[PDB]
Formats: sequence, structure tokens, C-alpha cells
Amino acid sequence: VNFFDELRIGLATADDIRNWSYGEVKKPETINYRTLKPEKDGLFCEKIFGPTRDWECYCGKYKRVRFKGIICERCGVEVTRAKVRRERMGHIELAAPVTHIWYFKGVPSRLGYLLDLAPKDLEKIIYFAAYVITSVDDEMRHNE
Amino acid sequence: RRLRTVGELIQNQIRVGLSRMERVVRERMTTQDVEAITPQTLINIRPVVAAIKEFFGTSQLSQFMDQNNPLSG
Amino acid sequence: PRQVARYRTDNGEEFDVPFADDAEIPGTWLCRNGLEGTLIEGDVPEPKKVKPPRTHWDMLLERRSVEELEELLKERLDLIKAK
Amino acid sequence: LTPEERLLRAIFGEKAREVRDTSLKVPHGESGKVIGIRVFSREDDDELPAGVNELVRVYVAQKRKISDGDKLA
Amino acid sequence: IDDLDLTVRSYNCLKREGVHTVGELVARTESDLLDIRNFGQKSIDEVKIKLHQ
Amino acid sequence: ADSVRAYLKQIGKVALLNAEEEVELAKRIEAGLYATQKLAELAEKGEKLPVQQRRDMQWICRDGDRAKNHLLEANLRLVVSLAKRYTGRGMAFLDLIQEGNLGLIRAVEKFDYTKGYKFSTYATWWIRQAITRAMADQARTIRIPVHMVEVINKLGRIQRELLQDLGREPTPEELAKEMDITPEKVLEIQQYAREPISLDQTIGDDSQLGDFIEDSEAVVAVDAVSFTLLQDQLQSVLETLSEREAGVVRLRFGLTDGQPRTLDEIGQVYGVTRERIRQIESKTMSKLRHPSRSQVLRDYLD
Amino acid sequence: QDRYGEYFTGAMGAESIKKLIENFDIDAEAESLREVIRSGKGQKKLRALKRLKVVAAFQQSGNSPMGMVLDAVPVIPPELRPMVQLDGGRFATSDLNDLYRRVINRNNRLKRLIDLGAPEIIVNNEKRMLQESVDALFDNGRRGRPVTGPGNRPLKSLSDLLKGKQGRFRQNLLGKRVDYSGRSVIVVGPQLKLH
Amino acid sequence: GGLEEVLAELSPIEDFSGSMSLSFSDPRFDEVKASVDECKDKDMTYAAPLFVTAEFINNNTGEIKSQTVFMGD
DNA sequence: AGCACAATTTAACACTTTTGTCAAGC
DNA sequence: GCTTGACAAAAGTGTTAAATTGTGCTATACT
Ligand SMILES: [Zn+2]
Repeated sequence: VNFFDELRIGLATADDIRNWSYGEVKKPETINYRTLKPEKDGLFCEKIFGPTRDWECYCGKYKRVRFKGIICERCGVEVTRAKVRRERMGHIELAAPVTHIWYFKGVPSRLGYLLDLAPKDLEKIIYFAAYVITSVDDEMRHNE
Repeated sequence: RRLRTVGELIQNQIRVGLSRMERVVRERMTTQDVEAITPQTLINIRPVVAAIKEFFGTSQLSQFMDQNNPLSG
Repeated sequence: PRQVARYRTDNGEEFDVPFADDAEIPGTWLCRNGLEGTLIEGDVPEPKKVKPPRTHWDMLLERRSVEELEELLKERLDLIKAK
Repeated sequence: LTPEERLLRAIFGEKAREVRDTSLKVPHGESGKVIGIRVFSREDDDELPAGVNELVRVYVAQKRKISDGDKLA
Repeated sequence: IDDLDLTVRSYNCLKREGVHTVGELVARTESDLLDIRNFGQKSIDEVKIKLHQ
Repeated sequence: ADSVRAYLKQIGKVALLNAEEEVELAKRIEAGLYATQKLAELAEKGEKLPVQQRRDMQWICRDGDRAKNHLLEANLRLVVSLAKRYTGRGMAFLDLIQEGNLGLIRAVEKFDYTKGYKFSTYATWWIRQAITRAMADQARTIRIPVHMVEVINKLGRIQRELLQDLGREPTPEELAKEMDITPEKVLEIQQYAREPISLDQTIGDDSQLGDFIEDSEAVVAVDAVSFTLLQDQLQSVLETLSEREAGVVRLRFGLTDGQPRTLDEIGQVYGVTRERIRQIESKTMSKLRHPSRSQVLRDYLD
Repeated sequence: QDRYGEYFTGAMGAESIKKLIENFDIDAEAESLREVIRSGKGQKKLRALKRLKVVAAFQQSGNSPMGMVLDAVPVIPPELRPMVQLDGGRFATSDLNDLYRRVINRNNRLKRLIDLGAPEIIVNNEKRMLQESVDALFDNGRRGRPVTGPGNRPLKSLSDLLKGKQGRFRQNLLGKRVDYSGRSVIVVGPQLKLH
Repeated sequence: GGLEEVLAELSPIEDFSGSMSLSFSDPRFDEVKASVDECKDKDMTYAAPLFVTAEFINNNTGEIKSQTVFMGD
């Protein structure tokens, strides 16, 4: 279009991040050491990020522009321009949460100011140098 | 103020290569079957030559000789 | 020239996957969500041949026979009864 | 091959060749006479890093007349 | 329909062509089977020799 | 401040077992497991336990898991002592430690106390395997399978041993001989062992390597335009052919659709045999080869 | 924990921080911070005021403050972190991929330890490692020593792309190389007309 | 010499036990592999192979093992 | 390291269909 | 202007052997 009005930012939520993603990359693998082809489920995986060649799926059963926008039932790669390999994102689903270092270690610490914790104390918590009281039962503590 | 000359710049890089080998010589003694250890079995020269090769390449004191004329060189 | 199949991951999300009509559709598809999902159409044919993984109990059984395990538990309980 | 390219092949009868052309050409804006040539082949005993069968170096030389735009001092 | 143990080539062509039951097979015409993709003469020769048995 | 210092502080808080305790814990682990498996046996066929029998069975299992955890925490120092030696090889020290702990875990699982051997004797095996097996799956940006990492290492030792015997480096022939493999194979292996380099290295001294890489799939404007022009000249030259003559060439090469067609398929549209189409093909091609039509397309050779 | 454990809950790691944010009242901390800037003027007032700027920012915007803790980490498209073979076949790739590799390696190990069951010492160690690896990915060296490659040169993080004279803005955005241009050495034009 | 000077620092190598000692001494160079002209042509480095005498001693068994060692070019 | 064994992938191959081609004739 | 049958190359297709790849394990004692 070339004419847009506003350009906005915000914190990306886990859900925003998941909606951007065309798949979850599950392996720390780049490319095969023999064939030099992208390894499935790794970084560069054609199933998620996209085809290496235009309108060519990984295995090649559908090689032609005749059917764009169909997915190969074997390799699960979509038939379209390899340009999407430039536009498409994945995601990782963490087994434990993680703090965004920009908001923890930025000066002043945003988390520190948000929860009113001293930055040097906030550090001890996220890096497992000390505990933090998450909840306390005020009634049960009083009655007993 | 010195002025570490070429011989010394090489010496220091050799010293580093040996100390990295002494580490493998010390630990090697422990897990090697004793009386089966020889000066060679404890010695692995990879880090010593690497120091030299990695000094002449990638080091800022080791430069491609500047020759468009004898004076430049 | 494409037919669209829908899958449902174990957590409830549903995804549209376009396929070629001529091709045979699968019953499970790795999904953009990162989980396996099941086709909401007829089949849905197969278990996928699950073999259970190896467990600590398995590794203990192959050394201690169940009898030795029983006497050991005997030693342990007779020790708990004495207080 | 593109259809428009495969049609000309049939007409002029030039088989689409099995291999791409990656060849050594002289950089833009350069020129001279070929002085000497050095060839290292794996077929010949020679020597080379793993994977490299043949290495050829070409030395081009030129007389440069003093030209407007050259720097003197 | 699987009691025939047709040569794997014949079973896949028929299964793709959509003959689930032998009742659908006998109705099909011999010229209708050989038009099915990758279905040749040796296919109808094996199917015919088994049907005769 | 350091993350490994932090982890060493905590593993230091536990206490090293002697031979007697290791046996003690081992029993508790096996007792708890059997206690669990039996109770689970009741779950399927029922037959609930008496209350005192159930309350104590629940405690045997809890005590077993408490034992397994105490055996591990007491030996964490052993993992660290082994992982110290494998650093600098391309894995982070913490990652070596953690993988060793995974081996420590299987040692505990598979350890047998009746053999009367000290725990560190059997645990050293698993911890080392877990750490070296880890390095083979991980330490390389481009992964190589364990069987290939196995040979890449063997070839390395041969070269170092042969290096010491020959006062020089061995040629591919000497190496393939000492290893009982073909020299062509040892080359293939030496290519496998090459490791990639950073596109972010600064080679300028001041620009980064990564920005010197051409884009080979980038569209070249002069070709796409001439290809557009070629697509024009063909459309014209084809107009000099009979409607069916041009129609057959287009379908044969897939000009309009992009999908080429077989002689039988083009015979199906015009209602003829494949052979007829093959004939019409030969004629229009000698018509196309005719110089008045071909003269203009010559410069498009490539 | 053993005595009183039933009366309270506590934890470590971002998992705990997530809980504190989960139980949070911005509108509550908003005003309760709003009065303290009125009543308590002093050095504390200067502290409460700054702290208000962040707490207030989250009210007006619809942003959930939960965003500051990550359940999922996005992965940048492959061509922006390419791996390609140079002339001669030797390979070169972005530092981003080894950075993504540590993260995914540690996340997967964490899944493994969780399933076996593992003493907190081991598990907590993984979570601490997982946290640091996602830090290095986003901003490397911003905390602690930077993750380095061979030759001890720090890997380039996502933040390293944007920042500096060589970042996207100054390098590739406010300026750039252009087609239809050239240069040479200049010589005097004394016979030229001014135009 | 600089080489001997850094070799004095290494000798001997002794673990905490002092039960074994690996000693170094007497560095030696052979004649240069290839000539300068030959190296510039063949893309090699002008180098002399270095040799060392490595003595390993077992304090428990009192045995000596003397071995000539190749450090590198 | 090194091996053993199961699992998985790749090649090799036999075999069947399809595609292009020729001669000959309607 | 067109079709038929004999025919060989070419292209798929299923069936099997070889190779490649993944995982478990190693019991003096070693923290
Ligand atoms: Zn495919």
C-alpha cells in the first residue's frame, strides 16, 4: 500500500507469540550433515518456516505452481514462494516461565518498580538464589 | 616502557600452549593406567601448535608485510 | 484443487489444513500449535502403535526377583512395627 | 527449465546441459596480458585440502602509463 | 475384498479407484478397469486368473 | 555472581555418604518401588488394604522417593568432578554438569547394592557416558550422529599417533591404511568434521562477513525483462502457425498452463491418436526451425 | 515449610514472579501509590513518583503486565538468521542459531528432568540455565559475561541487530547503498561552465 | 634461550601426589622443511620441526621412561 | 570409546505401465 | 489426413537388501 497512518507497539503476550508462529520448533537441529537439507522440526524446518524452492515441497510430490496453497500430505510443506521463508516465524513452548531481560534488568527495573522489589532482590528470585512468599492464608494463620 | 620484541611475542604464545598441555598432562596421569603411561601418552601437542598457528593468523601484531617498495617493507 | 481437513489438539484448539483433493488425508497432523491433533471426519483409523517406555520398576525387576523384593519389604515393615 | 526455454531447445536442438556454468572471469574494469599459470591437481600427486581436486592460479600483468587522476608527490 | 490378496499393485489401484466391495468390482467393465491409473494387462491377468479359481 | 559458583554452593551443602549408607538408601529405593507396584496391582483388581497396612504402604513409597533423592544429592559432587575435564570442547560447563546428572540418575536407577561395590565405581561409568554421549548430539551446530562422531574421533587419534611416529602429518593414504578404510572415505570424513563459521565475524579491521554474501535467488532485472520480451516474440511467431499447429506446441510444452502434456493427452483434445500428434509436432517444428521464424529468436539462446 | 507450610506458599524463579503479577491490583496499587505521593513528600515521594510512571502506564493501556514473563519465545524466520555455504563449500551461519540452540536444548532437558522427577537442586539448576539462555538470546552480556564462540568473541544477540552504528537503523535504514551510482578521483574543471 | 627458558618453567610436571614427574629438556630443530621460495609457491609455512626429550618418572616404582617427542613445525 | 542390537532410511532391483517412435497401410 | 500394432525407452511401483541412525550399557574406587 505504502501509505499507513499509525505504527504501534506493545508487549507481545504468549498468545500473540503463538498466533504469529507457523509451528513450534522442537529440535536444536539446523541441516543434515550429509544431504545439507533442512532437518524437520528443527530451525529451518520447511514444514513450519517454508519451502526452500518456489512451489516445491520438501519431498517434491507436488512440484508445480498448478496447486499453490496446498500442503503436501507426506512432508507437510506448503506449496508457495520460498519468499515466505523470509516472512514466517516459529515459537518455543517453555517448560518453565522466563522473565524478559529487558524488563527485569533495564534501569530502572520495570518489574522492580511494578512489584516494588529492589532490583538486587528481584535478581535473587528469578535466578533461584532465594525464595519469595507467593501466598499467605491470613484467616488460618489467625485462627491457629 | 618496553617493547616486547618478536622473540618474546612468540615466547608468550608458546608459554600459553604449554600450560594448556600441562593441564592434559596432569589429568592424564590420573585416569591412565599407571606404568602404561609414557611421555607420549601424557603429551598431546594440539594446544602447543595451535598457539603458534593462531598467533600468526588473527593476531594484530602479526601483519602481512607491507611491500610496494623496499622502504615500506 | 484442494480439500480442507480440520484437526483438534488435545487442548481444544482447531486448525484448518488445506490438502490436495486427490491425496489421502491423514488422521493426525502435527499442528501449528505444536501438538498432535485428530481429524474430526470419519477415521481416525489407528492407534499409531504405542510401546510403553522403560520405567524404574522395569530396571529393578530385571535384577531383584519378586521374592527378594518381598523379604526386603518384610524387613522394612517389621522395622516399622517396632516403634 | 521454463517452458519458454524448453521450446527454443527443441527448435535449435541444443540439449539443456547437465551442469551450471561457474567460471573464472576477470573483474570489471581490469585488463592486461596473461603472465603465468599455476595448476595444482589431485590427479597429479600435488596436495590440497579435503574436497579440492584441482587449483589453478592465473597471474595478469599490465603496464600503467601515468594517467590523469593518478597521485604524485 | 481382501480375501483376494491381490498383487499389491492391484489392491492399491482398486482401493484408490474406489472399489470397496467385490460387488462394486464385478459391475465394473474390463475397459473401465484398464483406464484406472497404472492398471495394466498383468493386473487384469492376475485378477482374472484368481476370479476363475 | 557466577552461575556455576551458585550451583556448587548448593551441592556442597549435602554430605557424602559412606559405604553403609549407600546400601541403606539402595534398599529403601527398591522397597518403595515394589511397595508402589504391589499397591498399583491392587488398583486393577481392587481388594483394598486394611487401614494400617495402607497407611504404612503409602509411607514406604514416600520413603523410597525420599531415598532416591538423597542418593542423588549426595553424589552431585561426583558429576562435577567428571564434567570438569570435558569443558572447552564446545559445550557449556553447566550443560555438561546437567547431562552428567542425567547419567547419575540412571546409575541410581540401575545400581545394585548386593554386589557390594562402592557407588562411585558403577556411577562413574554412566556419568561419563551421559556426558560424552551428550557432546556427540549437541556440541555441533550441524549435528552428526554418534556413529559418525565415533569415527571422526578415531580418525583424529590415528592422525595424532601417526603424527608422532612420522614426525610430520600423515597423508590420506597413511591414515586410511592405519584405520583400515578407503582413502576416499577418509576425505569424506574430513569434510564431515568441518565446522561452520560466524556470518557475524568482523573481517574488515570494519565490516562483518555476513553482508558480503550475494543473494543468488534474487531477480535480475535485465533477464526478467528480456524473458518478458522473449514471451512476446514467441506469442508472435506462434501466430504464424495453423491454429492447431500452435495449439499443439503450447500444450506440448505447457506454455499457457505451465504443465507440459503427453502426446496421448494432446491427442485427446484434438481427437486423434498420439502418433498423429507426434507427426503434427515434427512438421510444425521444421516449420519453426524454418529460418524466417527462427531468425528472431536466435539471440535468446542464453 | 514443615511447620506452617499449610498456611503459605512460596517459590523461586520467574514462575513465582508470574504468581505475584497474577495476584496484583493495578487500580489498587495505583491509588494507594497515588495518596503516598500526596501525603509523604520527601525522598520516598521521589521514589513513589517514578514507580507510579510504570504502574500508571499499565492502567491506561490494555497491556497485561503478565507480558513481562514468557511462556513462549518467538523464533525469527530462517532467512534473517541464514546458514549458507561460501564459495568452496565451507559453511557460515548467524550467531542467532547457536543462541536458539542453547535455549531449546535446555528447555528439552528441563522437560526430561520434570518427567523423571528430580531433586529441586537439579531441576532448579535447569530453570536457572534456561533463564540465562533466553537472556543471551535477547540481550547478550547485558547480565554477566556474554556467551562467546571460538576465539572468545561474544555472540550477536537480537538486540545487537538494532543497536549502534552498524545496527538496522543507522546502517540499513537512515542510509544504505544505492544503484545507479559511482565514484572516482576528481580533477580540476577550469574550462567548464558552472552547471 | 627463550625456548629453554619456557621449558625450564614446565619441568617437571608433578601431580599433587608427587608420585610421578614428567620432565622436559633439550629442544632440537631439524633443517627447514622447504625453502622460502618453495613455501610462497605451495602456500605452506616456512618451518623447522622441533624435537624435545620427555622424561617420565614413577616415584613408586623408580622407573624411568625417556622418549623423544615431536612438538610441531 | 567402543560395541550390540533395534529401528529407520536409503539403494537396489524386479516388474508393470506409460510414453515416444517407427513402419506400414487405410 | 489419419490409424494400427509391434516395440523399446522411459517412468513408476512394489519388494528387499544394505546402510544409516538411535539407544542402552560398561560393577576396584574415584565426590
Ligand atoms: Zn512433499
